[PDB]
Amino acid sequence: GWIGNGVYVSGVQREYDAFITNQLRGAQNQSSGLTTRYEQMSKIDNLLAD
Amino acid sequence: SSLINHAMSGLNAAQAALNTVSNNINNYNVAGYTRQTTILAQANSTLGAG
Repeated sequence: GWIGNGVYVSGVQREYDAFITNQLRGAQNQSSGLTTRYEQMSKIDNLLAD
Repeated sequence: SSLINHAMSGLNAAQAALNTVSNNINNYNVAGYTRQTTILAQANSTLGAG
């Protein structure tokens, strides 16, 4: 009557989302730019340190 | 001489039942899988003798 032939593997899945990734990309780029600015600007101020 | 059919019917049903069991062992954690199962029944009764 009704029967089955057991189990088989069908696919491999990735825990990925593009949208969150790309928002994080924009944020990371802008933040990196701001911190890069901060690094150098400090060096100028330290030249005024004393 | 019906006993040949009796024994061989039992053997066939046993093979079927174990196939169902093996199907379950295969599926034991497949998503959504449902417990699969087999069923039995006495053969039809002739009034062939006493």
